[PDB]
Formats: sequence, C-alpha cells, structure tokens
Amino acid sequence: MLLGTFNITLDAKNRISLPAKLRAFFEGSIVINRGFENCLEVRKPQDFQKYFEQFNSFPSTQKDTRTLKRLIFANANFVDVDTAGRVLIPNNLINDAKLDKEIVLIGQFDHLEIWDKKLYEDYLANSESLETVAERM
Amino acid sequence: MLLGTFNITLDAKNRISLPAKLRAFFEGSIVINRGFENCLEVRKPQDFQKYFEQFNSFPSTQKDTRTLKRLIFANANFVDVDTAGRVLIPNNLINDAKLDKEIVLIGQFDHLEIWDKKLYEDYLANSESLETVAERM
Amino acid sequence: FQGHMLLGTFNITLDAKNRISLPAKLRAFFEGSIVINRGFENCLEVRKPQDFQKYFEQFNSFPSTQKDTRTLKRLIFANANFVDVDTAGRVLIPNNLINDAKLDKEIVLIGQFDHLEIWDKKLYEDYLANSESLETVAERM
Amino acid sequence: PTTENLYFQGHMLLGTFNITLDAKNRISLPAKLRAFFEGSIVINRGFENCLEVRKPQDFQKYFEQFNSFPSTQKDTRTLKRLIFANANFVDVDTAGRVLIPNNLINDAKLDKEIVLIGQFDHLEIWDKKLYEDYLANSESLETVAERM
Amino acid sequence: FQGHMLLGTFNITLDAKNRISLPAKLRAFFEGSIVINRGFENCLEVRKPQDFQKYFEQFNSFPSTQKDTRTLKRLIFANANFVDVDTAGRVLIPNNLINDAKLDKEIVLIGQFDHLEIWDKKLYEDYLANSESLETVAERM
Amino acid sequence: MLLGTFNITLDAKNRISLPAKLRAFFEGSIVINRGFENCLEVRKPQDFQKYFEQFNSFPSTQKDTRTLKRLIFANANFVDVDTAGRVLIPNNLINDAKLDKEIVLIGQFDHLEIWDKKLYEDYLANSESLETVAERM
Amino acid sequence: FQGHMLLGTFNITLDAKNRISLPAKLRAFFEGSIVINRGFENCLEVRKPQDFQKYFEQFNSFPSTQKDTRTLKRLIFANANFVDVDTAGRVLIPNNLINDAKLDKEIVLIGQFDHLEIWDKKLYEDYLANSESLETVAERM
Amino acid sequence: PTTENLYFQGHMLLGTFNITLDAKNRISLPAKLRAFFEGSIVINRGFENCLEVRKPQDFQKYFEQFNSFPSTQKDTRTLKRLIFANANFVDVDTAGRVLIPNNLINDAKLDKEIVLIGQFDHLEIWDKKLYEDYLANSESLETVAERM
Repeated sequence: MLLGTFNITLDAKNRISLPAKLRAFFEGSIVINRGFENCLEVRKPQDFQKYFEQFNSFPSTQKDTRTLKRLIFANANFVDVDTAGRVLIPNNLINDAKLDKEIVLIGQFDHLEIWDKKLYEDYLANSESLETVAERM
Repeated sequence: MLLGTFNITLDAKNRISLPAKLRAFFEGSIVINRGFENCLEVRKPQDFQKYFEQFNSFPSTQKDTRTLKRLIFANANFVDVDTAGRVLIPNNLINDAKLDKEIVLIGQFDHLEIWDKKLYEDYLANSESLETVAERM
Repeated sequence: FQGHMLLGTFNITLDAKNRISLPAKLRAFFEGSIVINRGFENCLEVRKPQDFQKYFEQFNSFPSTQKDTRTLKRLIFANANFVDVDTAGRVLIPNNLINDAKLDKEIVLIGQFDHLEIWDKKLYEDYLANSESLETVAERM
Repeated sequence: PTTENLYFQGHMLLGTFNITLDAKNRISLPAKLRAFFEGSIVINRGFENCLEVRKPQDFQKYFEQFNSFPSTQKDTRTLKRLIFANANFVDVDTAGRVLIPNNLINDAKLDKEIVLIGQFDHLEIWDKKLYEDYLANSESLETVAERM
Repeated sequence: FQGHMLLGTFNITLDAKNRISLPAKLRAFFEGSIVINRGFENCLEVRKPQDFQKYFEQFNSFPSTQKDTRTLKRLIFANANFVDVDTAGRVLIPNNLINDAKLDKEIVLIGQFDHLEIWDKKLYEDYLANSESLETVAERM
Repeated sequence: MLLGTFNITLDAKNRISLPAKLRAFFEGSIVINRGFENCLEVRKPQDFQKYFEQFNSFPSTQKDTRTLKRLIFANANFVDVDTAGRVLIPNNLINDAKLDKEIVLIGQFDHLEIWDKKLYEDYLANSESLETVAERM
Repeated sequence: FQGHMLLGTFNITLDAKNRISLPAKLRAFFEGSIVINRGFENCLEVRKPQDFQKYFEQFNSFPSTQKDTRTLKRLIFANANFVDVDTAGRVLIPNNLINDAKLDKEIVLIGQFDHLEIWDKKLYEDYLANSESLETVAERM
Repeated sequence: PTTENLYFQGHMLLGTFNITLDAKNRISLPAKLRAFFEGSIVINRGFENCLEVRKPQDFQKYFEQFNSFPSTQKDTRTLKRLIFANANFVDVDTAGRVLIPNNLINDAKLDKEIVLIGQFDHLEIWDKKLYEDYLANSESLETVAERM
C-alpha cells in the first residue's frame, strides 16, 4: 500500500530518492509512464501488469482506446531503483510533468504519482470537494 | 464488527484512546485517511485493502475518479496503535476534521469514524430522517 | 427450524431496569449475545451477531460515494450495540434506543424471520392502524 | 392409497376440500393432505383473506423470496411485518387436526365451512363464502395469464 | 423418447360415465395416475404428476406478490386433481372440468409433448379455424 | 450434421427414401411435424426433445405461445424409418406441405426439411439476400 | 498454433476439374475432410467439420421463430457440403458453389483464423477496392 | 540484464525503440524485446498504419476478442478480412531479426527508420515520420481518457 504525501527534490541528474517508507514497496525496478493532469505514475511492474488489464477492458476498435494506449505505453519505461533508493526520471517525462525542483510524491495505494509541487497545489487549489466529486461516482 | 457511538477527548499530543470494545477489533496498526463530511475514517489495513478495491470499479479514465482517489489516498496514513491503545492522529487530518477537544467515535461496522463532537451533532441535527434517506436508495 | 425462524407477535413489559425478557420460544433463537440498533418507523431491531453481519453486507451494495448511503449507515450503525442476553433471558435496552423507540411500558415483539423488532405497544398499533393493505403494498413490489 | 399416489401426495398439494371448522377452532387435514405434512406447519395470513399453510421447510424457501426485496423500502417492511408478525408454528395433532390461532380465524373470517385448496407449494384455508365470491369475481384464466 | 413425448391428434368419445380411454400410444407415457386441471382456451390439460411438478415450477418464477399471479395460480390449482388411470386405460374426468371444457361427446386429444390436452371437437376446430398462421404467431415470439 | 440440398421423388405410397449420406444421421425413428413456410421438419427424437425445450423458455401464459405449441406438436408424429431407409409421411403433413411428386430435402444441421420442389424454388426466388437477412440479426 | 491459425492471402488457380490445391501451410490445418458452404459477399467458406459444428451452434442463439433466422439458416446450410481433401491436398468445389462465387480461373484464399474463404480474384479485389477503411469499420463495432 | 529485469522483459513489452529497416526488409528486435518473443511471431497490419507484432499465443487471445462481434454484421466481416488476410507467422531468426512481408512494408509505409513501441500485449512497428505525426496530432491524455 502506497499512502501519504512526500516533499522531495529533483536531483541534479534528474533523480528522486524514494522516501524510505516507500522503497520498501518497490523492488529494484519500476514502470513510470506519464499520468493524468501532468503527473507521472510509478508502479511495480506487476501492478503495471494489472493496470494494463484495466485498459484492455476498453474496446480498442474504438479510436480513443488506441490513442489512450499509445499515449500511455509510448512514454512508459522500466527504471531501476539504484542502491540508494534513487530513480532516474526520463527526459521526456521530466518535461511532460514540468518537473524542475521540488517534487511531491502522493501514494495512490496501487501506484505512486510524481508531481511538480506548484502544479499539485494548483490542482488541489482548483478541484471540487470530496463530497461533490464522490456524489458523481 | 465496529458498532456504537463513543465520546472521548483528543489528547494533548493529538491522540485518542480506542475505547476498548474497539481495541479488540484493531491489531497494532490502522490506516486513517480523511472521510466524507469532515470525519476521518479508521480501518484495519486489510479492510483498507478491500475499501480501495471498491474504487477500481470506477472509470479512472474519468477526471472525477482521479480527484476522488487523490483526495483520499494522498491523505491516508498507516498509524500504529501504541501499547495503551492510543492512536496519534496526523496534523493534516486533525485540521481536515477540525479536531480540537471532544471527539465522537462511531462504529460503521467496516470502519470507524472520528468526529469533532460539535460537527457530528450538527450533522445529525441537519440530515433527513432514516426513512427518507432510505427510500431514496 | 422452529428455533431458526423468528415468527409471531408477543406482548411484554419493559423492566424497571429497562430490560425485556425474551419470550422463550424466542430465547432459543438467540445465543447469549445480540445486536440491537434502531429500526425503521421507531422500532429497534434485534439480531444474532451473525445475522447482523449479513444484514450489513447488504448495505455494501449501496454506493458509499453517495451522501444518502453515508447518512443511512451512520444513522444505523452509530446506534447499534452488542447486548448480552443474561442468564434469565433478559436484554437491557440502551437509553438512547429506549428513547428512539419511545419505549415506556408495554412492548410488542414481532418476529421478522431474520430479526426481531421491539415496539412501543401504542406506536405499533398505530402503525398497523394506518398502513395500507397486504394486497396493496404487495402489488407495489 | 397406492404407494404411487402416496408418493405424490407427499410431493404436491392439489385439490379442493370442503371441511368444517371445529368447535375448538381446528380443522382436520383431509388425509390425502396429512401425507404431505409432518407434525408441524407454519400458518400465517395470506392474500385475499385466506391463511396459508406450509411445511416449515417450504416456509423457509418462501421467505428467502422476500429477501430479494429492498427492505430500505417502506413497502417491503410493511409486507414483511404484515406477514411474519402473523405467522405461527402449529403442531398437527395425532388426529391430523390443526388448531387455527384466534387472530388468523378472524383475519380470514373463518366461521364454519372451510375450503382448503392445494397450491402445490402450500395450502390455502378459505371461508367457503369468501372463496366462492373470489372465484365469482376474478377474471378468466386466459385474461390473467396474458398479463404475466 | 418414443415413449416420453406426447405427440399427435386423437379423436375419441366421452364415456357415458364421463371417462376417456387413453388411445394406447399414449397410455405408455402415463403411469397409473395423472393430474388434470383446466387449461387455456377451454381445454383441460393432462400430465404425469412429475411433469405437473415441473410445470408448477414454471409458475413460481412469477411474483406472487402480484395479484394476477395469485389469480392465475388459484384458477389453475383449484381445479387440478389427481385421477387414476384405470386398468382399461380410462380416465374419469371430474364434473367441474367436463363443464369448463364443454365436454359432451366427441373429444380431441392433442399431444403437447409435455402434456396432453382434451378438447371438445367443435371448440378445437373452431380454435383452429380462427387462430393466426404458424409464421404469424411465431414471428411474435 | 445435416447439410445439403437433395432432389427426390415422393413415393406412390407417400414415402421418401432418405438420400444415404442422410440415413446415417438418423436411427430407425424420426419425428416429423409441420415446419414454417409449409415445409415439414424431420429430426431425431433426441433432437426433437431439445427443440421442444427451446419452446419452454417461451411464456406459456401468452396466447401466441399456446397457439405456436398447438400448431406444432399437434401435427408432430413419430415415424419409423423402414429397412430401405424410407419414411412414410402422414396424410395431414403431405397436405400441409403441398407434397405431390418431386421433393427437396435440405439439411439444416439440426434437422432436415421436406419441401415441394416448386414451393421451395419460389421461396428461394423471393426471399432477400444472405447479407440483407443477416444484417437484421 | 502455426497450424491452428488460418492466416494470410493465397493466390491459386481453379483446377480444370474444379478443384483447388490447398497451399500447404494450409493443408496442415485441415484433416481429410472439410465443410464448404456459401459465404457472404460471394465467397464460399471452408472449415474443419468441428469448427463448422461451433459455427452453427452460434446460429442457435438466434430465435428461429423469426423469419429472417430461418432464411439465413436455409441459405447457408442448404448450400453446405462435406468435401474430402484428396491425397494431393485438392478439394473439389461443388457446381452450385462454383457458380455462387463466380469461380472461374484465378482464386484467392484468405485465412480468417476460424475458417478459410475462397474468392474469385476479381471479386475479391473489387471488394477490397470498395470497402471502407480499417479504422472506419472498426469504430462502428 | 538482472534476472528481475529479464523476468519482466519476458512479461511485458514497454518502451520506444528507434531502429533501421534492413536492406532485406528486416528489423533486429532490440534485445530487451527478444526476451519477450520466442522463435516465431504473428505480424498483421494494425490501425493508423502500424503493423502489430505478437507471440502466437497472444495472437490467439487477441482473435478471441473478435468473436464477441456479430459476424452476421457486414462490418465485422470487413474488419476480420482486413486483419487476418494480412496477418502472417514470421520466424525470428537466430540474430533476433524479423523479415517484414512486402505487403506489410507497404501498408505501414516502412522505408528506413522504424519506431517500435511496446503496447504490453503486443508491439507496434511504425514509420518514424508517421509515428511522430500521429503523436504530433492526437489529443491529450486527459481528453482522450475522459471519453472512455
């Protein structure tokens, strides 16, 4: 289970050190891919496996399904968690998530999201209430 | 199963002593996270596991689902129940639930909810009848 | 069977210490513990913990993301309690529940197969007095 | 009673029977019917004022049918309360007699002259008059069926 | 199979004692007892008790909280009876049923696989005389 | 597996010799009954059993169902396939299918249909295209 | 798998005796017998009997009381045939089918996984020439 | 390749790879990819002019998803004919190379400079230009997703 919020800094070599309470969750490898609202998702390969299983539940004969799958997997990568718990974030992803300095890692149980601190707070700042959003489920 | 209403006080160190009939239900660890209507939910990690899986039945390709998942899990945490049955509530959650002094714990079978006494009574004060709400299910 | 089906109507009195003696044909059904909780139309339900377990699971088929679901669950479980049936088959009804069901003196226990309901005699008779026919209600199912 | 018949009488309740209500409010199960029932039955009030009689097991299955009904719905609760609060276990004595409860005698307007009709699953008890009136009114077999 | 399917049309006479002799190819299908009950379009149905058992199971799939379901079941089972097939393959048709089907003299037995139907010859031909085509009726299923 | 089209003649005693490739499929007995569009169907009693169970999924409380069932089964019959592979078609069925001389047997996998050569060709003559009919399924 | 998957396009000639030699990669797939039947858009389908069995079972999920269902089943099975694949891997195509598919000289066999389709080279190319895009057609599924 | 990496490389196809089309029309599977495939693959033309590559077993599963489609429907038949008539088994040689069929080379406008993108289930082969154009156009991740 990936839970919580974490404030960390983006390395000079574009790496982020997984907190610690988090390193435990991951093995020596993760899949990254770009997320929604410009955030970058991080999962254990096995979880990515299941995540993809949720996509295939979608038609695929439908153009949108193909665009979604291509946008996701075409920017997805395996990344080894080094001995120090660090992860090198790909150039393409650094840009997609506007990662600069000051990152926010939020646990989403299944996966972990990497945010630019500013963007995340802005997301939170906008964004409707918990009751409002929930009522629409 | 968690049943009942309990009136307790918020510790000076921001902790609450699980009643007793309740300690039984929990092991040495719980997940907390913010609830709906400003209340903080408490569950055994295993139950949190099942609670989460209930979300994955929701689109995910939908913006609202993502907001919901981010408002919940980003504010969820593992908290150890100390030897005395006390649980230390995180700062963020204390504020989200406007927890001050005088808490109300209500058993919701699956989980437990932590309320600010005032807010809860106000919630109960407003809130339609049991029959009215039920008829709409 | 005859001890696994809660059926019938029973007229009993509320104890001076707020307890009710389970009839007998009924004690059989229950072990040494029951869950009580407030019911609909001001009545208090009584079930074996296991049956309460199943009753609840039915509620998990309800959204939860929906506001009404949360209100329902909160009005029900916040007012539910475990109560031990003493050696004499008596059950002490909590203060809050005594009030919610306007229990005073003269109780009516009706078996609902799954559970048992506790009613203030007056309120129950009024409920029955109002209330549409069996055929009418049924046709709407 | 041939063993072939015996076998079915214990499997299905069929037929119409005219009997009298005892002075002590009992009815003697016909015979072809006693076979179907053990030593205990559940009675409960039925629809159109008729009282139903079932073997406890069958009553068990009958009830599970009601659990597919909401219960958060006020009507469901009324239905369940009108039925089970007026349901009772009754022992079929040695002579095949069943003593019908006061409340049920009144609800079905039972006086003297009863009609027992087998509904396969259960058996219904009617006041002779009420039953014939029910049959007198009541649309045709084809009419009712077409609406199913 | 060549003895577990009621197929065909048979013209027979109603006994002076209100009985019908099962053809023969038919007797085979039935044991020593049958269930009769009134059918639709005034015809009387005949089944082996086991088949009646299954036929009933097709009804209970119907509400029963619905007034129509109760009327249907009462109209059917209240006129249903067990009838022994005598040594000569004859079946005594109850008075009530004789009247319901306007049975007089000259009966038509049509096999419906599951059951067998008894018709007054006139009424049956009239039914056939009216009645839409096979294609028409079928298209509406 | 009953497949194909066969042109045969109606016997003087109202019988048809099952082709041969066909005799194989049937045992020594068949059920005949009138079909749709005036054709007479032929099946193995076992298959007739399954065909009937298909009707039982239909109302029965519906007048049309009862008519359908009465038009089919009242005109169904068991017929023994003699030693020479001949089948004597009942009077009633000969008339319903306007059988005279020159029959067309078409395999329908499940069953076999008997047609008056003229009527069949007319049926085929009219009758929409394969693609047209299929598109409406 | 490489012999449990009919894939590809094959250009072959129609024999002087109206036969076609199964490519080879294809013979593997088939045993010594196949069912042919006329396909959609004038093409003739070819399957292993077992697969034909499954293909048909799909058609039974269709009413049958519906006129269209009956026409469909009659247009298909009445024109279906068992054909033995000879020692040389040749298959003799029935006269009726040769005509239905306008088979002359120059055939195109396309694998459809489940089955194989036989086309007149011209007709196939025309089909391809017309025919919307892969994306267009797919979006409508 | 750590044994863990190898494990995952044989479980999912991920990543973007830039390679060159051989003079004999072959591509050398990257390496992290060869692990995923055995000695044979099925190719077939994809959507948006891209050619798909799968392990025969996966192609098996891919196809089954198609049988949920009518078939009596003209479009289903066109879809199945446009896909499978242009599908082929291709052996991955000893050097990890795959020779792409003429027809598929043309259908995907393959020339020189190919992009292989892993779609977990399968792998897509693109003409570098066409792929970037596809990416260039193409709405946002959030936008597309919101319509699912």
